[PDB]
Amino acid sequence: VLVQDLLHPTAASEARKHKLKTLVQGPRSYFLDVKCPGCLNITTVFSHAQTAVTCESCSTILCTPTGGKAKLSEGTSFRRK
Amino acid sequence: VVDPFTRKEWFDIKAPSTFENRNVGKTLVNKSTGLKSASDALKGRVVEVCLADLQGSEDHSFRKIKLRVDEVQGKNLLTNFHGMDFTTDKLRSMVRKWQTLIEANVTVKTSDDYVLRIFAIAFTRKQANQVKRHSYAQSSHIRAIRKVISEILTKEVQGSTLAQLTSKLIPEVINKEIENATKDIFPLQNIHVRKVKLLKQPKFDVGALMALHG
Amino acid sequence: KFESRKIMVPPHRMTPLRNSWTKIYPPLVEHLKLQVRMNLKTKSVELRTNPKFTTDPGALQKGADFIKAFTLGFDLDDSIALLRLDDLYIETFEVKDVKTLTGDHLSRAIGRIAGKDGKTKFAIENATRTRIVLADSKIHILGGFTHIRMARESVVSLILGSPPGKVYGNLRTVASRLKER
Amino acid sequence: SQVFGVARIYASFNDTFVHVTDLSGKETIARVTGGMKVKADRDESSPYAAMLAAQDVAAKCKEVGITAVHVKIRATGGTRTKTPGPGGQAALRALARSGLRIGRIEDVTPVPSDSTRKKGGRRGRRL
Amino acid sequence: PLVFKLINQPRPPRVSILMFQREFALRLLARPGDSLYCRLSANVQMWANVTHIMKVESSVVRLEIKNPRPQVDYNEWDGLLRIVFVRKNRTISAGFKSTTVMDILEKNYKTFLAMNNEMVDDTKGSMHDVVKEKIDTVLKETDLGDKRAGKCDQ
RNA sequence: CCGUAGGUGAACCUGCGGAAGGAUCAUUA
RNA sequence: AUUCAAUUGUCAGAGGUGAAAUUCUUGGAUUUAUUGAAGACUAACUACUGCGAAAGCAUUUGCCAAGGACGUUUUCAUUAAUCAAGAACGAAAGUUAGGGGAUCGAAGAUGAUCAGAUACCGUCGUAGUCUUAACCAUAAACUAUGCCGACUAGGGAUCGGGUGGUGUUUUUUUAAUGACCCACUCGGCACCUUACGAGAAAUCAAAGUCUUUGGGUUCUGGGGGGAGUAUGGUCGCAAGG
Ligand SMILES: [Mg+2]
Ligand SMILES: [Mg+2]
Ligand SMILES: [Mg+2]
Ligand SMILES: [Mg+2]
Ligand SMILES: [Zn+2]
Repeated sequence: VLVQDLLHPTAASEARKHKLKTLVQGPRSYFLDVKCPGCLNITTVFSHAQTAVTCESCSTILCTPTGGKAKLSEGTSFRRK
Repeated sequence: VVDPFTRKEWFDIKAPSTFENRNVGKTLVNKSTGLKSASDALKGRVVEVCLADLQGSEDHSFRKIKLRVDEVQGKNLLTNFHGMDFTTDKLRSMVRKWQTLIEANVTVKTSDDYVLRIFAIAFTRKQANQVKRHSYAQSSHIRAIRKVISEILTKEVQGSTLAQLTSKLIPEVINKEIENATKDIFPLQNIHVRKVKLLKQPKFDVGALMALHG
Repeated sequence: KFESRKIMVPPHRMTPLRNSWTKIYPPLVEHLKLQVRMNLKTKSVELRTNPKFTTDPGALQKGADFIKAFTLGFDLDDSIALLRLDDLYIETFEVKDVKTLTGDHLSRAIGRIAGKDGKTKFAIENATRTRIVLADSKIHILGGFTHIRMARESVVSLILGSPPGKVYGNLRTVASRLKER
Repeated sequence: SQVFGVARIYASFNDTFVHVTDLSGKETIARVTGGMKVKADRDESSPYAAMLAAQDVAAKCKEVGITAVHVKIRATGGTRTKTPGPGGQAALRALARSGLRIGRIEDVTPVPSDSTRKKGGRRGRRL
Repeated sequence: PLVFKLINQPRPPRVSILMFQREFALRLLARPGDSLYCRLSANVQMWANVTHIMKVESSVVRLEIKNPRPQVDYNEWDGLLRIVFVRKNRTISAGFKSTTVMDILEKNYKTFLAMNNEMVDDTKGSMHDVVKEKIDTVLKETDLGDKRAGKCDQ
């Protein structure tokens, strides 16, 4: 371990470490585009959404705050970004 | 000078009709001169026997059962339920140095107007896949299991009377209800109610006790 | 005219039970003429007798005493001494019963009864005709009353925190008028 | 078949009690101390006194006719020790040796949940 | 009790020459503001005139019983100085209501009122009366109570 | 030994709470 | 559990002991059994550990506010780090005035004994131990190691949180979780090997990055006694700091 690249690490081992200990600090979060089937509309929800986000028309709790990640509703589709 | 063995009179006790082997125990009274004094002498007598010897099973299944005498039938004695316990060496072997012990207690009034106290003990298992040399539980887990044991014990003793309590003590139905009702919370092992106290005795009946004998 | 006793198997000693059980049972079955049945599931050993055995009622108590001895850490040569003699009995005692100790005080008391390479333990088995097994909080000494009584005086010297040199001096004093008589 | 007795062995450091009655503690049948069987004060709790005392208890139980017996053994309990002394063990050896039938052997020692202060103080009590 | 044997005998002698231990000789010659002060200091200092000669460790001390003996009863004075000298560092009010001191003192008081025939009330001391509070009233009535045992004189 | 309190003492003992600046053998997972 | 009270049975002891001895037992002692009352205490589960600034903290349940850690494609933008003065807490024992006072128990009352292996032993036992209101401010208050910040080794673990698994188990019919396993990840309690380096050495992931001597800051020591003494000041009812 006398010599190794601190400029170009291998990307398998690079996102393997902590959120704040990378070479440039990046989040490990994402955004979820959720479709409840009852009203059929796009709602962009944070992956660690820490509040009870309802839908704007139906009173369906899309996600509940459970610690790290917000668990999505059952029978409900999602997409990245 | 005078020998009490010349004076004393050999008596006999019998179980109620809940249990199988009725023919257990042979008691003794110093004097048969005062029959009221003999009756009050046998009223406070509490006979502790093993449950397995009371049930005739050859394996001594570590449960002592202690029984109170009430009524006289011609040198034969009616005996009533008073309480249950284990042997102390069972508790000495039974406590493990690498698991979490749960004690649950509930204050009980029964359907037949008894006042009772039930102490149940639960534990933490190893699963079949463990690597950990110790299996402790968090305090909210322990509070949840103690809530569940209090609810199961409370509804179980409220839905039944003394004969059904004795009839559910012997085949371990209560801890089976614990095992499948707490399997959603934590894996639990070696569950038994340890010890049974009577606290209040009601107004004294006659026909219910011979119905328990019948 | 059968008789069976029930006894408990510790978890810490069931692996030397299955290691040296082949040396455990045939001396008592041959010389002492008993019957043994296991229950490996329920940690129980069935010591039973039969009218087809010899009439000896006290050796059933002796056999329960051998398995009570083996319950508490004891090897097989002390079982041979318990076979041959009758004055030899068993004892437990607690560290907290002499002095209220906690944690590292308990550890230093266990170190004082143990010693460097078990040498004060060696000095207390050889000079007193006693045999020493240390538990976590239990002390165990076999033997007769004149032997175990001076073992009591030594161990309540030592667990009180007296230095082991005074233990050695008092030990050879009581051993000196032990073998003198 | 037979009649079982309810036996008590109380094992202090300085005597032994072999004390038996029938069921539920009705009226005491045999009653010995360590002091009555050997008049030497150094030998109150000797196993010789224990076996001779339990032999006399066994003779009392034989003349009243009780053959089976159930025994529990104990120490003082409480702030003092938990398991019985060897005088109780020699008493067990004597009652098994006597030819009397034995029913059950357990350890009803009165065990505290949480004790009070013992009679030694901070430093210690034994020598 | 070494000086008690020569403090109350009939026909008291002329002088008293004797050797004792030196620290008791400090107790017979102790000032009232000392930690060496005791009950026996008061006992000699108004029943037996005493001074130190011939230091020997041991000490010689010389005693003389006052032939005009002052009319003080030894039993009550000895008992009160005992129950305020055992609690030397404590005060005097709460020290009397102890556990069994607060039985024997009103036993002494009931024998003290046996020839007085004072009516013992149902008020009797747990709130404001003779087992609890009139003791505090009569120690307020004298030079004691708040001034400790290492400050009160004869 | 330390802290506190007390009887004292030619030294010193005792009550309560701490520390090792004091020596882990054997056994098992 | 202990102590005491009531009821119960029975007969020469119980108690304590290097040893004996005192104590109380025909009004039946110790002990056995049925109850009751009191106050402390929270064993075994208990470590391969947890929390709190420290002292300290182990029954269950409810309420009251607080705290660490983690998650955060939230919010403020230097608001920070260390600390004379000053302030809060501070084990045990002690002090005032109350309640309680079961056990233990410095004082005291009592017995002893018999030898220079030797008084540790016993029995009553007051204070106290427990709590409330207010003081007191000391300990071997110890990791005998100031606090913040960066770097210089890994790995077996574990506690709290999080991420992922066509991983396991729990079935009801597949899930969901709960528990378990694996690969991590922060943040704690600890372990084992080294030596690059330190030290006088024992030993040390800090006691290293210090003669190649400077990241910021607070306190203390200058041979051993005299002596935490004299004296002055200061707080405290005092003991005392
Ligand atoms: Mg030093
Ligand atoms: Mg300052
Ligand atoms: Mg200091
Ligand atoms: Mg100097
Ligand atoms: Zn919707």
